Amino acid sequence: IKEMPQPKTFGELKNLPLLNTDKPVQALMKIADELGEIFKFEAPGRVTRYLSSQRLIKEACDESRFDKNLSQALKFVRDFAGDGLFTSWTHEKNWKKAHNILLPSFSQQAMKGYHAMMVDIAVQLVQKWERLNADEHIEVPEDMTRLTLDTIGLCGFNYRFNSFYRDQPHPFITSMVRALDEAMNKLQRANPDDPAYDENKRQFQEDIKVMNDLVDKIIADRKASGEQSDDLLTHMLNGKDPETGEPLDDENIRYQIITFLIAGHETTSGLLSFALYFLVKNPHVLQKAAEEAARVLVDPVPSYKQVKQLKYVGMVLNEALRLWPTAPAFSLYAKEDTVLGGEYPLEKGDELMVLIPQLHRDKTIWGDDVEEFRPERFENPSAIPQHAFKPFGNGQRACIGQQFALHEATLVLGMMLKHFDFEDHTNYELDIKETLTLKPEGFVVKAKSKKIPL
Ligand code: HEM
Ligand SMILES: O=C(O)[C@H](Cc1ccccc1)NC(=O)[C@@H]1CCCCN1C(=O)CCC1CCCC1
Repeated sequence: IKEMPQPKTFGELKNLPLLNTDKPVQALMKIADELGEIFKFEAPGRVTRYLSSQRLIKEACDESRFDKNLSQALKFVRDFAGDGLFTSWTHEKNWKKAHNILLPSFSQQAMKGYHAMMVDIAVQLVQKWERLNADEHIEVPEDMTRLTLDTIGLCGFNYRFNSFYRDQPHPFITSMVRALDEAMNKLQRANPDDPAYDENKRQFQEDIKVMNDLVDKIIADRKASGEQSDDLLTHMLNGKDPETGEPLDDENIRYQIITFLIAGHETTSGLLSFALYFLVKNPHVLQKAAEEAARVLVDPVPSYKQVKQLKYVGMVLNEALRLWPTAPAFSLYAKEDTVLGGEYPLEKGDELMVLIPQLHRDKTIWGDDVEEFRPERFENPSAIPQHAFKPFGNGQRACIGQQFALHEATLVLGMMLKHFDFEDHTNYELDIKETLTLKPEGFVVKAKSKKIPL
């Protein structure tokens, strides 16, 4: 049994000031590069261990030994996402109840029903870019966020954010973004009770009220109209858990909708932004993906079956998730006393953090060339060792949105590659901004139309 490395300390604050940065994931990645597959991290009243190797993470992903933990970040997000799926413990009644009711709404089969709505938003993006003048550029993560927010709004609850009609966000999104910022900002605070944070606290309660008031209204309005539109809100108002025989209540429905709007704004847009980043930095790869898009997408409007045929586009998206998993960490706790990797003894309740970008850089799995962008790593799914590739987390607490995110992203990237050539006109230097998620800040391109009608 070995003694675990630990990064540099700050007296009574232990390791906490290491999170005093706007790029804490990138900081934890550097520490893992220096210390290796496991390190201890201590704050006043808190210990966790950061895992980076497939060897240890495959053990952490054993659901008989470890369950999902709410990290401090998830506990602060729970002040507005409540006992929605993402911020509930596995043992809370509302977790399994919502999971049973919603799984069918998120299946690959259910994507056939969402396809038309996703095409509506995708075509708005392509039209935007077609309509730019020769001297203008594309603000990539800004546009991808407009698309992914609007898609979840229309598939989630038949609501149009109309993000392509606006520079300034919807009132709901102003409060959601500012609540998410406060939740992440509170991680690093040594003295959170200091009156310097009274205004932050006041503003946070106001933003929770805005989100609650606006979603509660959408739900009340739907119940009144009796309208049976094919969206997540209808499924949640009509669904019954086969286990309990119970439907979700209106409060839990509101938490699910806030949770989906977080995910729709934060995660899929990062994936699309990194994918386009890697393609413009790897023009041989962009040509392979552009050739597939041109060959497969033969109709003005892509069909569900055509999106399923975009294999190489799917490989580009998986290789973007390998290098920059846009939801880059999850947390586990030990169900019982156990020994991790024959070396590290854990007590019941001990917590683990999985650093997904480091897992995805494990040379024992991927080979020496782990920094190269090579979609061919994913030519064959079954060749990927179990628990090597975890951009959607683990087991029964894995992302319910995975099929949705990949269908949207494959559709969008396919249409972008059909309709435009791209130029990295500024020779962009990757700058990764961290919120809940990772995005390439300031990433801009020029698009030259191939002038193919919709
Ligand atoms: C609209 C798109 C998406 C929706 C609606 C969505 C929704 C969710 C929900 C509800 C959960 C909690 C599932 C549960 O525990 O029962 C979850 C977990 C997760 N999602 Fe997503 N998601 C989306 C996109 C993505 C994307 C694109 C990624 C990564 C690139 C991602 C990564 C994850 C991860 C890593 C977890 C596990 C979190 C943990 O263990 O703490 N999600 N998602
Ligand atoms: O939130 C936590 O408990 C710890 C940070 C922490 C460690 C020790 C003391 C206080 C905070 N979080 C993390 O290590 C990670 C990596 C750095 C940024 C914050 N982290 C997060 O998990 C943020 C939650 C996100 C939800 C989807 C993807 C991740």
